[PDB]
Amino acid sequence: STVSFAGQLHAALDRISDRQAAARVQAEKFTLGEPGIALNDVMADMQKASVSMQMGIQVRNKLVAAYQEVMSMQV
Amino acid sequence: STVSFAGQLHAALDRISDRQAAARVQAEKFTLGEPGIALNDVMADMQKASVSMQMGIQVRNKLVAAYQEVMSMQV
Amino acid sequence: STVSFAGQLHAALDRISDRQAAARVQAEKFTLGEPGIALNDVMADMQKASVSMQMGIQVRNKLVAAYQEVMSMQV
Amino acid sequence: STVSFAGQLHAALDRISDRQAAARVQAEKFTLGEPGIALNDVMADMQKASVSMQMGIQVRNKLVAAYQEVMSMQV
Amino acid sequence: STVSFAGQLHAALDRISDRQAAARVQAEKFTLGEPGIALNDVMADMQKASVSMQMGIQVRNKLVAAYQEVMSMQV
Amino acid sequence: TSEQWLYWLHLYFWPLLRVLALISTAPILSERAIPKRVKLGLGIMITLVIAPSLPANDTPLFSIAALWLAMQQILIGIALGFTMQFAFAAVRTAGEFIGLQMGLSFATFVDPGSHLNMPVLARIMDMLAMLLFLTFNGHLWLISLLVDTFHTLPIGSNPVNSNAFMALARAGGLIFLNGLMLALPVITLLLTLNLALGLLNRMAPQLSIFVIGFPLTLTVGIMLMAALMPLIAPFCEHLFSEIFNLLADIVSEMPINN
Amino acid sequence: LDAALRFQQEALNLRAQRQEILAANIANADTPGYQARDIDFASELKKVMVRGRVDLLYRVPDQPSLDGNTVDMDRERTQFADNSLKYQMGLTVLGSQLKGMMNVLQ
Amino acid sequence: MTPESVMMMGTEAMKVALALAAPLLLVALITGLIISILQAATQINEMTLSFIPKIVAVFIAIIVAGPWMLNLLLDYVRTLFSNLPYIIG
Amino acid sequence: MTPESVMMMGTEAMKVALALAAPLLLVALITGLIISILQAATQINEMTLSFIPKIVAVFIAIIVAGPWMLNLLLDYVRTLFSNLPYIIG
Amino acid sequence: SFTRIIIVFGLLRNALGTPSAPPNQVLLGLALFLTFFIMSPVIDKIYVDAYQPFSEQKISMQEALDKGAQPLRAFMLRQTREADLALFARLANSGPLQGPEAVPMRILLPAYVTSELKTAFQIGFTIFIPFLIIDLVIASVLMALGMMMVPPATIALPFKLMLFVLVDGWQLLMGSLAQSFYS
Amino acid sequence: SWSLSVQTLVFITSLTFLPAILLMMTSFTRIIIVFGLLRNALGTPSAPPNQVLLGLALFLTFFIMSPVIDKIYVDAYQPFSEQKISMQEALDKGAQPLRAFMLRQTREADLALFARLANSGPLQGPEAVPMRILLPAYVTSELKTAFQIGFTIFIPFLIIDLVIASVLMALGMMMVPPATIALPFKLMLFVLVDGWQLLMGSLAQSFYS
Amino acid sequence: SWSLSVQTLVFITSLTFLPAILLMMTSFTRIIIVFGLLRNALGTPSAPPNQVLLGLALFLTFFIMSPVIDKIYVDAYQPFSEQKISMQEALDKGAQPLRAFMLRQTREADLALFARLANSGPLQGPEAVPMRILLPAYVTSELKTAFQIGFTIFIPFLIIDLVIASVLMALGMMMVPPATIALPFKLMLFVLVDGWQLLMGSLAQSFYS
Amino acid sequence: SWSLSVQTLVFITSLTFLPAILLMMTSFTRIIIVFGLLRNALGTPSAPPNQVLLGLALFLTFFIMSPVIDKIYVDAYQPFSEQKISMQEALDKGAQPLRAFMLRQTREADLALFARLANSGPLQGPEAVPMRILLPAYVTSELKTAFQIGFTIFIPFLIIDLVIASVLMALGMMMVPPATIALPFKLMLFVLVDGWQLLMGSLAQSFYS
Amino acid sequence: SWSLSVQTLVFITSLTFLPAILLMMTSFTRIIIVFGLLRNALGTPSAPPNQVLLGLALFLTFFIMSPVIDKIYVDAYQPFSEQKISMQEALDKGAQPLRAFMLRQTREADLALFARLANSGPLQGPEAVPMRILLPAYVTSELKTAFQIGFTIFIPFLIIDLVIASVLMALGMMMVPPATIALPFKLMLFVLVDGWQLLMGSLAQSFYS
Repeated sequence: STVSFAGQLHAALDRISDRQAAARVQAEKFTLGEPGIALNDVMADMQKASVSMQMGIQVRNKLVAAYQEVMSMQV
Repeated sequence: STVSFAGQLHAALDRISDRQAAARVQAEKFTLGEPGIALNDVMADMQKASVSMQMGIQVRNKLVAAYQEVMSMQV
Repeated sequence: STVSFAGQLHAALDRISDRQAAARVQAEKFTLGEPGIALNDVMADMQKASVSMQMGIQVRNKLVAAYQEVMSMQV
Repeated sequence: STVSFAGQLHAALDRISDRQAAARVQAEKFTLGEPGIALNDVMADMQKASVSMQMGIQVRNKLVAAYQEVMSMQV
Repeated sequence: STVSFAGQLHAALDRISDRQAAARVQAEKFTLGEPGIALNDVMADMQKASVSMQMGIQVRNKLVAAYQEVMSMQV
Repeated sequence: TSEQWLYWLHLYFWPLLRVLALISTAPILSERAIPKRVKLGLGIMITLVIAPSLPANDTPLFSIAALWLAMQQILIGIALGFTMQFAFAAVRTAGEFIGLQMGLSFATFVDPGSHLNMPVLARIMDMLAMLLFLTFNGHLWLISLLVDTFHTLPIGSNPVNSNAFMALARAGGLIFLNGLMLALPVITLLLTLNLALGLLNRMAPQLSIFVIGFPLTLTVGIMLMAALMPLIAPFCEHLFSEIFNLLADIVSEMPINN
Repeated sequence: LDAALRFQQEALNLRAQRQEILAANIANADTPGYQARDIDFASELKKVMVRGRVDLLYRVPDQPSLDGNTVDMDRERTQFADNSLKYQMGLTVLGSQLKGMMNVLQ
Repeated sequence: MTPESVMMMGTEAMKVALALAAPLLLVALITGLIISILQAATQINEMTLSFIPKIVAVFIAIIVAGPWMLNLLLDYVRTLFSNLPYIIG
Repeated sequence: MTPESVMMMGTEAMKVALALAAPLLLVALITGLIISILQAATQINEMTLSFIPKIVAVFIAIIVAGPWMLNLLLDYVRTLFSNLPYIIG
Repeated sequence: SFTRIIIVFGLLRNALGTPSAPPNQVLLGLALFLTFFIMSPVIDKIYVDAYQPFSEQKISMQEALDKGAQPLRAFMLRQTREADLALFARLANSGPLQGPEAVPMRILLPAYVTSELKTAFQIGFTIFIPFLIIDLVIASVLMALGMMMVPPATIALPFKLMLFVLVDGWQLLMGSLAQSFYS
Repeated sequence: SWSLSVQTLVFITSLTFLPAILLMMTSFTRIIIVFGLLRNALGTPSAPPNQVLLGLALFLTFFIMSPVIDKIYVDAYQPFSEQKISMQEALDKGAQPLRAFMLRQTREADLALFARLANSGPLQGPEAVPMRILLPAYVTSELKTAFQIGFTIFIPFLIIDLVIASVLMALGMMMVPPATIALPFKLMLFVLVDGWQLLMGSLAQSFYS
Repeated sequence: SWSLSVQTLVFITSLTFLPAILLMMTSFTRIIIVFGLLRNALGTPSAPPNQVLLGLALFLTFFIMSPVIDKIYVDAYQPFSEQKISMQEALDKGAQPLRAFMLRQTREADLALFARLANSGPLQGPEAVPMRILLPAYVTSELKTAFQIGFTIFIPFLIIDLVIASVLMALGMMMVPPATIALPFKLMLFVLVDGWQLLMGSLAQSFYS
Repeated sequence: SWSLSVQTLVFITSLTFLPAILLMMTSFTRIIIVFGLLRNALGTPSAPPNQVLLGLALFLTFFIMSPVIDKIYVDAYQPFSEQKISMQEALDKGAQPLRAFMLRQTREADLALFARLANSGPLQGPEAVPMRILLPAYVTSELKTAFQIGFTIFIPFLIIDLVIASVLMALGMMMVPPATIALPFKLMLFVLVDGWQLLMGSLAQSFYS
Repeated sequence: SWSLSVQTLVFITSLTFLPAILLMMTSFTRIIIVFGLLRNALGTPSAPPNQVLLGLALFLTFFIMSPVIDKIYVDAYQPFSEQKISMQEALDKGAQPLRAFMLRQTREADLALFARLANSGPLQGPEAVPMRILLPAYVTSELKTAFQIGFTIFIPFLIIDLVIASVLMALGMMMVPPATIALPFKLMLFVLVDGWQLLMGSLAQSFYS
């Protein structure tokens, strides 16, 4: 139907938030004493979540720079 | 009554200041040797206070940029 | 009595200069081997001098920006 | 004697240049394996030359700003 | 002949371009795996080409500012 | 958000460029009073509404060989907004010449660095026509015609044909024609007054239009233009519609002529 | 102002002095009749806060020795480790305050 | 600042303007009137024969009125700037 | 500055202007008056019949008066600019 | 807001001769204070229905947006010229709109800015008209007296200033803008 | 109290709000407007705006506000230095002389308009006005006062222009440009009166009546 | 060739030189001078140059240079796109039509002067003259042509002025201001014959001939 | 003393305050105002503002200040070379020649204005005046001096305009624009007098006497 | 020598000082003032200042400076290219030809005035005058020369104005506005005489004689 790239940014933010929340709840469950979950799995998922979050931060920085530049053309 | 922009900023600055003051009091108590207070709490609370102050500084920068963007244009 | 903003500026710069002089003489007196003076105090005084000088620099920058923005308008 | 602004700037630039030449010769001799010259001396002199050059840059920038503010005056 | 502002400027811009091209060819051959070329050669020549670029850019900015200042005075 | 978009963000740039050209050139849109950010944001925030359903795919070439595409959009904007200025020039002529009748401009006659008549009567009728324009559908038909240009001359290798800038060149043209056709009754009546008070000189060469004529002609002009102010309201209709038709014509002349 | 660093600065100075005292303890752990000493960190910190710029109390001994020496080495080791750790903590706290003060500033 | 006050200021300005332009305007009018009375009765006339008499009349009038018109203008201006702070309210 | 001195400078300027213009106005008025006298006695006329006589008179005056006029103006202006520093106070 | 007010101030400075009002500071500041006073009700409603609930409980950046948008939408709709919405719905290819609410943000914004421009210029040119009347009368009087080429703008400028101060200009203008901005 | 957190965070932002808000809160609106209007009279700019008039206005405003600055100094700074005052009591201590100073200059009807369009409830006295009401009201009153001074300054040069034009075209000099003849007389009039002293003294003394 | 360096320096700087050098290199000088001169006749401006006359000259010069721009497009924008012609033959191929255009309008003794004062030696053929000599010579020639066109345009309006003044003064109207009478007659002459189309067409024809 | 911090922090900001305060505290106000007023006479600009008049003024004021700058060099720069002086006594040591110059140029009653409006105490001598009262006094007196010079400059060209207009009026020239004929004669009077040398030299002489 | 610091520092500052001081130090002052004054005659501006006369003046000054710049080139740019000269002897080697050129145009007495207001001692030869004396002297002499050329240019158009006016009066044109009548005749006079060619040529031949 339509892409509505504000919807794409919303989807990216939702992905980042969901990944961090999943890592957080896995650390929750593991330190709570729940059997199953392993330590290396916890740390690996936390690492991946950190990388995705820095992904979002870099996209933020460059979008803000782009907008601050498109607001400089004289009309 | 109103939003009271001045009042809201005052409340936010009070929140940040009382957070740092409470963290400094906790470190005061720990270094002075009072039982109760723990090292792990001291470090965690001082780091949280650092985070809150950093948020305040970032909001300050964005608001100052906004104000100076409004005041540069011609009339 | 009267303020004479030049007088306040002179006072602030003198405060910064005397603080840095105290720090420099204490570094002189430590590396020269005089008893008393401790390394923790030397480093703390150096850091305090750096913070005061940075505050002077930031105040300078704001005052210069204010002056050049007042002087950039048309009578 | 007289002032001769041009002569003063000429002398200042000669001072900056020959300070840097001394630092460069120090680096030459140290990297070429000669006695005397110490690594602390090389690093300190190179830093001094950098600071002097930076000061020259700032003085130049302020002079150019003053010049282009003086000759944008409407007579 | 004569000073040939057009020809001189063309030659200078060609010098800039061929220094960039030499650096790019060297980096190409280094990442392709061709023996010989050292890493410090690549980095040093790339930075030299960047500094040449910056010098050209600054010259351009100053000349453009000069031209637009001369072509704005009312006659 | 990648180039999987960030080259589909090449869908916004050309329509934005054309809308911005029109805004920077249009009669009401390009008034120095508007803060520049408003005009720019209006361009961006119109193209965001128009950009979907605009199938555009091009390339901002390094050392742009497709700058001749950018030219195109700019040109079309210059076509739409600037032409709509003719309708104002007309009245900015007519009223001006009316002053040139009464007394207001003998400084502009025998010689200077001060004109002083543009502030007097041309800016009355020009801002009256400003309001007459706005009050419709003034602000809008230009934007609708810009969208129509997006649909008739979207993006192409054959952007502009010759023989088509004469249309706008010898268009005004109707600047002089319509300025007259508006100011004709006033000019004719003040011609009658001037020749009558001149005929008074036959009875006595002392009557000295400098002393008799100018106070009479100033009152006649002020009163008469007060009486003939409403005549502008129908004329502006004409003054805009025909020029729109011209734009419409050229906008619809271009596709079947490409 | 700028006496907001005073408390941790004076605490860190007193910690350094206590390090010196405990090192002297370890050094004289063999000299006959030494009568190991210490200072009360809390009381001395409060005293230096109320007035500004330290009595050497005697560490109460256990386990006599006939050489008069009362440095009981285990207590001194634990106290030296505690003092070193608290000194590093004070370093971190002062560092955090100075980091914050120079972060707000630029 | 009521319109009564602005009208008072304007009337003061107008009467000082006539006071400042009275001698020169009046002697110009008088010389024109005299040369015109002489213009007929021997009705000779080309256009003017009167511009130069007006020139010398204004010359002599500036020399004679001279000091006091400048002094009266100065009095009005100094008084106006001196009471500038009080007319606001 | 005092108004006495500005009136002094003004009268000096007016007298140099008058000396500068004296031959031109003089000959213009003289020839105009001569053609106006001869205007009657054959009262025939169109408007002036004196324009060309006035033009040739001012031609003659600018040629014969000429250099002393320009010299007087130059001396006045050179003295004015020379003593400009000394009149501020 | 703050486009209409700032445009009206700019045009007012176009009249009255020379600018002589420090744009970067005084007109901008006055417009900003006046728009704050105008939006105190809208800001209050957005605060009460978003910030108090968005703070820690039952609303967090999901219903916060629409809770804060409804007041702003109502304010913007109350100000839009009724014909701009028509244009932007007819070019966005959207279908018929049943009621006032049916217009979305993607339509509401360009219509609001176009309507704000239209209203600002109607106000601004109505503000010019009297000062050009002053130009007319002074020029015609100078020409009637025969003051051949006395530069009527210089004479008009002080008369424009008392025209704008005897009529109690700044209070009437600010008050008319504030009143017009909710009618 | 604040703890070298928000303190020195509100100081730096105070300094960034300085050039516009504080300089347009006190004076230098009236002075600059009056000088600009004066410069429209007397002919061309003929005076380096961004150079001499701005600096002269800065010095003038320093001198006019000096009693206010001294009262703020004594009532706020030294008590704020180390003892019994920390940046909340300091605020009203430093505002009270400034609020009084701005009240004394506000039109007694601008406050009415801004208080009534800010839904403000009845005001008991001069001290019940909030800063929110008092800023824009003071700005509008200041603009009115500046334009009043402006016309009153224009008057005598209008006199000179009109008398010169009348004399010229009455004498028969039908179309010599009267502005060119008049400009030296404008400068002469404004220098014999010693115009600059009268102007700046009247502005200063008006600004406390 | 140039290497992602200088390309997008020479381009952006060329765009900087565009409005002055490139616009006064081709046309829009003759047209603008003729339009201003026509505005001197018929009385006052009555045509807002910042709004209408400049844009009309812009459109007219677009029309005028449609052939040279078409030939430039054929010689460069086809070949230079992606293949076999790279910014060295492109430059001379794209210079040829503009240079022929300028040489075709330059007076044959302007180039003489500008060669004799650039100390250029022999110039072998018409193509041998460089842009250095071609620019000022083209500008001077175009100024001459613009003044010729303006003079011819002044002819009929001068005739109307003198005939109207003659009629007024002969019929006894001693001292009427014939300018205000003549201005509507100027309009009538200019519109009944459909003057604007004649002017733009005559300029367009004479511009290349 | 100061320690290569605040030293070199006061230096850079001093250079920031240079273009306005320092070029408008010494000279270049009287000179530039006289040049601008002179340019209003003689008709059009006839000298590029931002380039030739401004540069010539900058050179000229350097030349007037060279004695004061020589004394400032001798009393500040030479001793400030490492020995017995560092930016504390150096300040007033470098001020004193400049203060002496300004006092020697100020009106003897502008000091009175800016002192009485500062609530300053009774002054014993010229040395007791502060820089605070000295700046605005010097600026106002210098504006008076500049306008006096400008009036004297406008005198002779006023003479030329009046004589030209009177000659035209006597010859019967009803409607000739006397400014057009008078402008070459304005330049006439300004070159045979050798006006640029005289004016530059008289400004320099007036500036110290 | 210098070490790629201050080199490429003084280079960029030299570029910044180029547009104002260098252009108003070499030529293009006389040319542009003479163009402005020619624009004063012939009626209205009727030639765009900001683009075409500026470009033509730049081209004229480049052509006139080509011998000077060639001497500077052969004396610096080859010998400054890597061997025995590095931006210390480059400066004076390049200044000497320019100094000789500027001396060849300075009025004999402007140098005298500026030397006498520098308190410079006695000078032995033309090589003894420094750039400090030589800039403002050259500028003032250039202004004088420009105004002299201005006379020679105004003369013929003044003749046309007066002869048209005299014919119109004798014929009985009561108050026809002779300016509109004379403008096309001014253009006609300036086109048949071939005025643009011969004017730029006259300026050039004057400028080094």
